[PDB]
Amino acid sequence: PGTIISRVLSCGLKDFCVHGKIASVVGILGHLASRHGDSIRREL
Amino acid sequence: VHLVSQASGAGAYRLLQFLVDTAMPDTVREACDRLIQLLLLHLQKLVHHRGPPPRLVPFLDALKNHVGELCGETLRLERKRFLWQHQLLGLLSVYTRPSCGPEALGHLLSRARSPEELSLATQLYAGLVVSLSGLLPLAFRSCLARVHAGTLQPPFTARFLRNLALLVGWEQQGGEGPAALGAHFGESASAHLSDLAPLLLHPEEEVAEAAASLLAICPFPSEALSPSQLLGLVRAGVHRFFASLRLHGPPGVASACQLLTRLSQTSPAGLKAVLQLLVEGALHRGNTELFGGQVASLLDTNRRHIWSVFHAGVIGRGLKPPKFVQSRNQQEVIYNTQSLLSLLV
Amino acid sequence: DFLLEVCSRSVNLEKASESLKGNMAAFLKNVCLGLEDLQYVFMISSHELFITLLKDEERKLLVDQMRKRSPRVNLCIKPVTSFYPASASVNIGQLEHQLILSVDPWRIRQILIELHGMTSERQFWTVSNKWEVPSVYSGVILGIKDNLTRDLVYILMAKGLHCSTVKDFSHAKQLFAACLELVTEFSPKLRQVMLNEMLLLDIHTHEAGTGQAGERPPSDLISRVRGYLEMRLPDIPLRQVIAEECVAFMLNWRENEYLTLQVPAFLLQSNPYVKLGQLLAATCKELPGPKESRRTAKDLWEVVVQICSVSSRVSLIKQRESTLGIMYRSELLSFIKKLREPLVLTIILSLFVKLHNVRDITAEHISIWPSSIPNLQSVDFEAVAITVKELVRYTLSINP
Amino acid sequence: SSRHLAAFINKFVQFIHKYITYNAPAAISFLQKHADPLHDLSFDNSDLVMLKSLLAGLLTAAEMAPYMKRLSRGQTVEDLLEVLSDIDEMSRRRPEILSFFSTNLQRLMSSAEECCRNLAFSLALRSMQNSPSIAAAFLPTFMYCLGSQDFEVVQTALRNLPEYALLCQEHAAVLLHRAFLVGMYGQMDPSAQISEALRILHMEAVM
Repeated sequence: PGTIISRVLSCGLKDFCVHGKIASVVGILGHLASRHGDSIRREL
Repeated sequence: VHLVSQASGAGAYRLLQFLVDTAMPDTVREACDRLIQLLLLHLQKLVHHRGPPPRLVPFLDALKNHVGELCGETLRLERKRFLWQHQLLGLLSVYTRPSCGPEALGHLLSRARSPEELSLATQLYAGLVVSLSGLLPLAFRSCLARVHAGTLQPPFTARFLRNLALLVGWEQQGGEGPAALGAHFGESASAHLSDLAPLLLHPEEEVAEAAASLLAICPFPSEALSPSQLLGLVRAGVHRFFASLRLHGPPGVASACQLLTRLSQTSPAGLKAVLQLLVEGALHRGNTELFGGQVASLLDTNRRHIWSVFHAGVIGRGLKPPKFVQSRNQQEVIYNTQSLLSLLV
Repeated sequence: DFLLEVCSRSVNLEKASESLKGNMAAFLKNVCLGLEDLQYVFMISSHELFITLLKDEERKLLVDQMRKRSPRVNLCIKPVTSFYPASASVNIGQLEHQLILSVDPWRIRQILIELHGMTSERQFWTVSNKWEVPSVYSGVILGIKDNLTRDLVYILMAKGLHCSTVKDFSHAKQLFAACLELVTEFSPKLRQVMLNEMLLLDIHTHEAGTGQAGERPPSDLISRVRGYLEMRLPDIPLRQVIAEECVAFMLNWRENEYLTLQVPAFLLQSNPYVKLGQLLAATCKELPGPKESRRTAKDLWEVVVQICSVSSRVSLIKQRESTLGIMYRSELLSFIKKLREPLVLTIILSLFVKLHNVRDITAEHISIWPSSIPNLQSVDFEAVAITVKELVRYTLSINP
Repeated sequence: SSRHLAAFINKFVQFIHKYITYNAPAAISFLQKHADPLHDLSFDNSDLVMLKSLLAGLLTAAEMAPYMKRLSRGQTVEDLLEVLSDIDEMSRRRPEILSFFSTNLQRLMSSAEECCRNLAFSLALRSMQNSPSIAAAFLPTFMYCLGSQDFEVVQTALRNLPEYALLCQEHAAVLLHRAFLVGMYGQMDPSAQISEALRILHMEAVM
């Protein structure tokens, strides 16, 4: 959960800042990884 | 506002309480005020649209459980917060598929002390009547069912009965407001007369007198009273009359007197029942004092006991008792008789 | 005034013991308590003798107790709202909120005009899903080309129907009148629809206010009911509930002669409620006449046993269909629920009691119905039992 | 014969889901301790799609809108019976759904009509059977049914009295007291029902 979801969130926000879609896929992946890992994702 | 409307599932009541508390950095305060305004408008849009598949709002579904706390907080009248809470109560009551508005109405009526809180209840009913139908019968049914069950303890019971009496009396006072509201508290209250009659016999005096006032002013059903209903009402009324005459004296008797006069005026059978039961209870061995009516062995024996019995035995069951005594103020007797005779006249 | 005059003349203040003063004070207390009007207790309270006999605090307690007997209470009635014009969306939302809450046709027209002005069209007729109109009317209302007129007509119709449901008959009359005068300008079909709705609303008002009080109809409402029964306009949408209510209204006020003579045959053939009303009026009016009562009672028996009997054995309540009669059993029950005439209800009760006794209860008019019946096995007697139990419950609710 | 255990398999997999959710380390430590039985069962009973989803890891409210609307707006006995039968037939397949119809069918328990009242009582009992927590919510309507004037309602309330008394057990005192009072003044004899209910409650609470 921890480092992987943190890096996914970092990539999503970095792409969002570049644009001023990756974000939808990032959200989907975070939702899928929330099962067995939602608490770590919330902490991140 | 979209996220808080369509996302909150379990912490919705705590989140809303925190947000309202923040909206009780001044710029943050006005931002939260704008947030709550847009949230209420968005919920109004969601509940009222497309009419047909049903919209689903998880925020309101979560808040459905916390309807009692929301009603309680609305009654405390925290300046401008109760506007938001009352409007949210209206929205939630319209939103719920079983139409949970009568539950909120019952909670408001039971917990309302002052006439301002009663005004809050009337405002909620006025808001909901344009959308929903038949709120008052269901609300009265649910509240009385809670009263008869162990729940809804006697303080809130007396408060509910007093509030319902206030509403019925207000509707009878034919101003512009009762006509505009179109509530018909009298009819709905009359529908549950068989349920209200036992409350006249309640052990708690405050509940008893609240029910007595409500019965005194509440209109009987338009058609008529059933013989079982009429007999129950007359017996409860005469019992409350005599009990309140014993307790508070003549001053605390007006409600029962009004109830019994109305019951006598309903029909000749009602008149005969009221007169017969009233005089029978007046002449009963109980309540006759209200109107000047009238009404260690072996060890000690060994202590007293020289070695002969002397007396052959005890005639009957020994000595007679210390005899019966009575005492009551004659002024109180006179005015109790005056109250009874005035009711009879 | 004379009572207090006598009390003052006879008390002889400060020349009598405390006993006499106490007796007089108690008498004044109790006689003021006996009074029902606040002004009378106030004016006896105002007298000098009453003031001097009683201490201040007890007198204040007494007058406060008297005043709290029938307290004056004022309650706010306007629905709670919060008007923040921070933007256009919030203004649209507030106007929609006012539209939902309002039941006044003029304010509704103003709000709709403003909303259509500040938006393109937005199809405001769908802004509230609690506004339900019958589908037969919904088909023609939404066909109006003009957006504002369509939305206004739909809103007025829906609000009028809801106010009729919640017995807010005055506001319902206002809304229906406004919608009628609106639709007269550009459509006769909607005009006839509003006329039928107005007749239904007037029947409800008469049965609510003037009903259960004994006063007869104004004699113009009866003519409108007869006209709606006999109009037979072919190209108009309609609801059978209006025909139900009209026939029930005619039966409630003992208009037996019309129902048994003047109704046209084609109305009997088309509408079943009119046929049933004809049968009930005929069998009620002809009771002293033995042969006519027997004949009409036999006809009524045939139609109702056709209603109760079922095709194929199977429970009639489970399906709600397949009944051999001219009307659903639930429809017959609901139509009877609209009736309040004691004699008609007695006839129905006697009929169902006889039918229940076929396969013992006694009713006063049980001897008129035929004894032997054909298709005995076809009658679903469990449905008949449920029906007679519900009917006796309803009739006891109509006259305990 | 895994097909007859479909409900058991669903319940067990849900319990495993909750186990991995609340306490992941202990659940994992159990799974590794018994890895090969799970692998063999998955290979043999490949039709357990949820089990394969677990290996991979290694709605309801909307359906009941028209039913609830029809139940709320229904007047005639036919409509009430129809909607109650539709709820009853599928609730055996999906017991969880009855939690939504609680408040709506509480009013049906006081209905004068016999058939709908009986069916509503059975559905309410099944609902609170699945969820004992909501049983205390049915206390006012049940007490009203016991004390109502309609004698059929009081009779059926007595009929279901032992079951609901076993359900509640904190208001079973007042509930049985109400039952005895209506037996004492109303001429019905609830001695049998009160006896069975009290027997079970005593055999639980102080025996």
